Amino acid sequence: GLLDGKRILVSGIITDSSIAFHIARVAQEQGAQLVLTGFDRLRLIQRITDRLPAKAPLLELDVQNEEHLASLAGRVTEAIGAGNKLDGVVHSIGFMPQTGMGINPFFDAPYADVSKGIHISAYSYASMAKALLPIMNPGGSIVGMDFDPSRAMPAYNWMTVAKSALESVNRFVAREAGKYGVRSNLVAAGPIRTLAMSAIVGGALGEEAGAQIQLLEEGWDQRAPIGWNMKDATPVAKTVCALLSDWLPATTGDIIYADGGAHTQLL
Amino acid sequence: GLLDGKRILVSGIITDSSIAFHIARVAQEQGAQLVLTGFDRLRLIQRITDRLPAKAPLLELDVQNEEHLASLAGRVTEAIGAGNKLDGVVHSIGFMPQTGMGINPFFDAPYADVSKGIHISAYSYASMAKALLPIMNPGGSIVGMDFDPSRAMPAYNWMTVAKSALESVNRFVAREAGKYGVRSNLVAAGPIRTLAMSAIVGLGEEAGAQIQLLEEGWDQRAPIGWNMKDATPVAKTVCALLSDWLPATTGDIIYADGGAHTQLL
Amino acid sequence: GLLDGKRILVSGIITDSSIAFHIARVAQEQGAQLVLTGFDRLRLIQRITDRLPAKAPLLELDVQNEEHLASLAGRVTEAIGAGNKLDGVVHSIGFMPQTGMGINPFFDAPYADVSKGIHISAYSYASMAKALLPIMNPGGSIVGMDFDPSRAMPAYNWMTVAKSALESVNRFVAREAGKYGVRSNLVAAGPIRTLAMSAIVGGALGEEAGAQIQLLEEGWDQRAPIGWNMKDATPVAKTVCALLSDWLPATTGDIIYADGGAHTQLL
Amino acid sequence: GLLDGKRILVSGIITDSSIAFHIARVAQEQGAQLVLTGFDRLRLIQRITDRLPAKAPLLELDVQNEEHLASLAGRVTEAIGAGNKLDGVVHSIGFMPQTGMGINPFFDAPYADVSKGIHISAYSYASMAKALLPIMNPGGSIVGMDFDPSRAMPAYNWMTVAKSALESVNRFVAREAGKYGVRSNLVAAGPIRTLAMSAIVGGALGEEAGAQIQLLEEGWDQRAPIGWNMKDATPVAKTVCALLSDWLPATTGDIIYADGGAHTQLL
Ligand SMILES: NC(=O)c1ccc[n+]([C@@H]2O[C@H](COP(=O)([O-])OP(=O)(O)OC[C@H]3O[C@@H](n4cnc5c(N)ncnc54)[C@H](O)[C@@H]3O)[C@@H](O)[C@H]2O)c1
Ligand SMILES: NC(=O)c1ccc[n+]([C@@H]2O[C@H](COP(=O)([O-])OP(=O)(O)OC[C@H]3O[C@@H](n4cnc5c(N)ncnc54)[C@H](O)[C@@H]3O)[C@@H](O)[C@H]2O)c1
Ligand SMILES: NC(=O)c1ccc[n+]([C@@H]2O[C@H](COP(=O)([O-])OP(=O)(O)OC[C@H]3O[C@@H](n4cnc5c(N)ncnc54)[C@H](O)[C@@H]3O)[C@@H](O)[C@H]2O)c1
Ligand SMILES: NC(=O)c1ccc[n+]([C@@H]2O[C@H](COP(=O)([O-])OP(=O)(O)OC[C@H]3O[C@@H](n4cnc5c(N)ncnc54)[C@H](O)[C@@H]3O)[C@@H](O)[C@H]2O)c1
Ligand SMILES: CCCCCCc1cc(=O)c(Oc2ccc(N)cc2C)cn1C
Ligand SMILES: CCCCCCc1cc(=O)c(Oc2ccc(N)cc2C)cn1C
Ligand SMILES: CCCCCCc1cc(=O)c(Oc2ccc(N)cc2C)cn1C
Ligand SMILES: CCCCCCc1cc(=O)c(Oc2ccc(N)cc2C)cn1C
Repeated sequence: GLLDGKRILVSGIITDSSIAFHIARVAQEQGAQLVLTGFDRLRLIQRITDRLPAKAPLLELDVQNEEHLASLAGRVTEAIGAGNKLDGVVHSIGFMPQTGMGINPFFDAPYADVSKGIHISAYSYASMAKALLPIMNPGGSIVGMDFDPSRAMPAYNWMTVAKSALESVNRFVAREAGKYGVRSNLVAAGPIRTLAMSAIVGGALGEEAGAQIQLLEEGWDQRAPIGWNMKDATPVAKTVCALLSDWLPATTGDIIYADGGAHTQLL
Repeated sequence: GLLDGKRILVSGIITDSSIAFHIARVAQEQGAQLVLTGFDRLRLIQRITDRLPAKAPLLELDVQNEEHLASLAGRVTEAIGAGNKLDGVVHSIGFMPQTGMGINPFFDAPYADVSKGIHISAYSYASMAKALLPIMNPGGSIVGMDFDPSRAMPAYNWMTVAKSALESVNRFVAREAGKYGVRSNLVAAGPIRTLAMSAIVGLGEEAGAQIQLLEEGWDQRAPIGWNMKDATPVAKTVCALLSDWLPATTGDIIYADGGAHTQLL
Repeated sequence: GLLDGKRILVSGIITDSSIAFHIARVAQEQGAQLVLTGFDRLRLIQRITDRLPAKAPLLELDVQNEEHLASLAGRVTEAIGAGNKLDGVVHSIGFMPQTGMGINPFFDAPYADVSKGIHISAYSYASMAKALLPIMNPGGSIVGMDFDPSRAMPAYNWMTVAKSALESVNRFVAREAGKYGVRSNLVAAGPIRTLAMSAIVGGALGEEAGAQIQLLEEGWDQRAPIGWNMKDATPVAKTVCALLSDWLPATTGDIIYADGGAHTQLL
Repeated sequence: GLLDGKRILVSGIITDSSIAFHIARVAQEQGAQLVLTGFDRLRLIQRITDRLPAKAPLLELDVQNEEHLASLAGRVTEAIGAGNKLDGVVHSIGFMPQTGMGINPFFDAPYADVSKGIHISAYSYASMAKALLPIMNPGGSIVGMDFDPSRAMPAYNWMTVAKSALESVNRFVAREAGKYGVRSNLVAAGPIRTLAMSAIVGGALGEEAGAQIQLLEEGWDQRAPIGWNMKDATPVAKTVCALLSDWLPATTGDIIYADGGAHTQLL
């Protein structure tokens, strides 16, 4: 078992298509003991996580809620037992209001919406690290999910800006985490069909955005030297487990691309 | 005159050490006709801008104020005369509350503070472009100021995050600006002793020494050297982007840092 | 004139479509006094350079010829007069044997061929700097031509590797040039129709390489926020002139992109 | 056993301080069956490989020898048995003549020397993939060693240029390897005390260049959020093994940094 004996917190499960659900599944298959966190729809999330290979405690965490963050470490400790600490933390959380996405003009997104998106998608990586580092073991690993924002693209709009901010946040979280002997890294995944952008991807919220996204997906598989399957989150989940393991011990503040190699190819 | 006959808006002047003051000075020396914008202390800003080579109208602009942004294009047009449009726009605006800077712990900056910083330092680049693109001529140029955030570093903390956001915003503003025949670019400057240098050492008496060490280190790393007391090479670079001489460059970052970012030691 | 009173050496003219021909034309329009260097077909190059706005001396330079490089500074000095130095140098020189490009398999290019391409396309940037720095004025500028090699692509093959090497060479030339108060930079241009790859671009050396290149060009103009005209070298020439001027005085070891903004956009 | 049942070729062992020695040791600890290749000093190499946890066959391979490369796959097959194929290949091979490094001026390295260095350090990554891909299993992995050349630095000089070329070569090897269902990646390590470059360091002793090197090397530990120990190759060896495993299945054409996170930090 790649993660035998390791205690890992996984946030971000909302459906069985969630990248976090697959991370959790693979982690448990590899021997990890999990604590899960969920947002807003905890009754539904509980039914979904009951389908994981092993039973895991589910805790509520809205990353915009200061009370939730202040009590998190205490709640986790109660879940894993006094005297035990975490070895891993997975941040698989993102949101950008519709005004900041799709066919909505880039200039028309009010700052209040953009600010909410950046709070949830980027700042929360730092606040979860702040909350959880005091209960992590040395040798531990924090991993977040990125979508390569180094270039602009249609439809992704303000979420691209939030991911640029997240990459920067990760480099600073690494500085803090290193004081605890903990690594911090992002996995930059290729596009996966999940609930988050399903309405935009399907064309429901503007045919143009749907068409642009189809072009992006087709080009991604084309450019990836080993191809890319947008319906299979397993390669991404495996990569996250690699970073949670002891086998990338000198990598921190960094981004590991689980994208079929697409970002390394122009055409 | 590199910018002869060009009408250019320059934001960001607060003292005669401001990068924006030197941009304005060099632009005027090169024949540009300017409109200036200032934040908050407009009477004091007027006294500062009187030190420029030529007179220029000064307009109030708080980039967090939606009323200011909605009226800006109209106020500019009254300043430059009906029928006339801008050829250039300079965004030289930044702020991050002290909780997000210096020796204050990275984790202790509340989101309200970080969000204000991002609003002023990154989102406002898009806000300005939205307000002014409708009164810009084809061939025009929008330029903002950047400090290379590709790697983390001490003290710069959350402003680094805001600059990472700004670089992303710039790539999207370029998509919009291109529809108008306008380019959008950032100049990533080396460190300059402006009023804002005090923001990164907000420490004790060690501040002066730390700044002196920064200058020593940057000048060593830069293959052509670096003088933190001299904003002129940065100002010239901004003027190059405002000119007709980089006509195929957009969404991009020009480094005016003495070449330091290309060297490891 | 942007370059009034400046003495500038321009290498790399072979036809009137050469990027160097347009650099030369624009520089002369901006008041520069030129010295030109040409390779192999000097009688033909002389006829071509006679069509420039002003007369300029033409010197022979094969960058693989040690005797040519050893005598170059003295020949330039004779051309511009004793007591006078250069303010600028433009390297617009490239070559990669056909085995290293197009439909020819990447693995099948013999090292002898790849080595020749790297010699001419990358090492010679250092060779020319070595020869000419001793006769350059402080405030001077060396500029070479790059095609962004940060990602792999079809057909460009080993020339991509040579450009990666050239970018690295440029960073080291900057260190040396700095001692003389001279800047060194590359301009990464978008694709321009010139003699160099004309046979491959036309499909004459393999239809698939022609097809791949057409796709690359179509995509380039599409992504470029201000568009891209592959038949117009003028924007690239202007950019080189900007770097030769006094207006980018703090930029060195660097790469300026004159590509319509295409490299900043994914799609 | 991370590499249980995998058959892996490891090149580049010359001393028990070689990065390749540590890669081989860790791979064997994780259940891999190895074939080793050595250059020039085969009697010494055999004595050294006797220090590994398990016996592995040693084959001669000079990457500049076309006959060695032509016969390599047949020799490997005889070593692992007909019907069996490789799951992994490690390229841990590098060389740049002294003229191209250290206190020797950058401009004084003759191209003959630079070309040799680029042949061994960059082109041979493609040569080895060409020779071995036909006997690799799908799901397989090729890994090479890189030293981040994105910025210039004192002393490393023309080796930096060779590594820039290598990174470009890796992106093209990934295109070819993908046709076989094989991944290709580099690990960019922080500085390790392997005895490589001892002659370069020795020439720089007490000089400015020597001081520069010590400042540069020690810069990794300063900048690395988790620190960096130049005396310990194990974290690098582990990272290579992670890439050889099934746990980074969507990463190709890419660079993994095993440098303590130093490259993500400016100071
Ligand atoms: N799907 C892709 O193609 C892709 C590619 C690269 C990166 N990512 C990133 O991967 C992560 C997971 O995305 P996904 O595709 O699995 O979509 P998803 O919808 O299945 O998961 C996103 C999660 O964010 C959670 N969330 C939203 N607001 C929250 C809040 N205030 N507090 C706590 N949690 C909150 C949601 O409840 C949900 O569980 C995100 O960071 C996303 O940006 C997705
Ligand atoms: N000084 C450096 O070393 C350096 C290096 C690279 C980039 N920069 C950037 O250059 C730009 C100018 O900085 P500077 O060094 O000249 O400092 P400065 O203090 O002289 O200028 C900063 C400007 O931001 C303006 N500003 C703050 N809040 C505003 C608001 N709500 N609305 C409108 N304007 C507002 C200030 O009033 C001021 O005029 C900034 O973007 C800064 O981040 C500075
Ligand atoms: N055309 C494009 O799209 C494009 C895009 C980006 C960069 N570039 C680069 O721009 C430069 C000029 O290319 P071009 O497109 O004008 O093609 P070109 O054929 O018009 O010019 C290439 C020059 O290299 C010269 N050359 C070849 N071997 C030489 C040697 N041994 N010694 C001296 N000179 C030698 C040729 O004689 C010729 O004058 C090259 O470095 C090329 O790689 C071209
Ligand atoms: N030591 C470091 O700090 C460091 C850091 C990053 C990357 N690297 C890279 O790691 C790899 C291994 O280097 P090392 O430090 O273990 O030094 P090393 O001397 O122990 O290994 C280098 C290997 O290259 C082999 N080699 C040289 N010419 C050859 C040829 N013609 N044919 C076949 N093999 C040949 C040598 O025989 C030797 O075994 C190299 O690519 C090096 O550049 C080293
Ligand atoms: C134009 C880009 C197409 C590929 C996008 C890949 C991609 C990147 C994503 O970051 C993503 O996740 C979100 C996006 C938005 C919101 N509100 C919430 C989430 C969790 C989904 N997907 C699918
Ligand atoms: C570790 C070295 C960092 C050097 C930073 C250079 C630098 C970069 C800057 O972005 C900057 O400007 C500000 C920063 C903060 C605020 N509130 C307002 C401003 C205008 C000043 N300086 C001087
Ligand atoms: C697949 C990429 C297509 C666009 C390539 C752009 C481009 C890049 C080039 O480097 C180029 O110049 C050469 C290329 C090869 C040789 N032997 C000599 C030269 C001078 C021409 N072109 C046109
Ligand atoms: C000046 C940079 C200091 C840190 C360099 C790290 C480093 C990088 C290396 O690429 C390296 O390996 C060689 C270098 C040259 C040759 N001929 C052969 C080899 C195997 C050793 N080291 C130690």
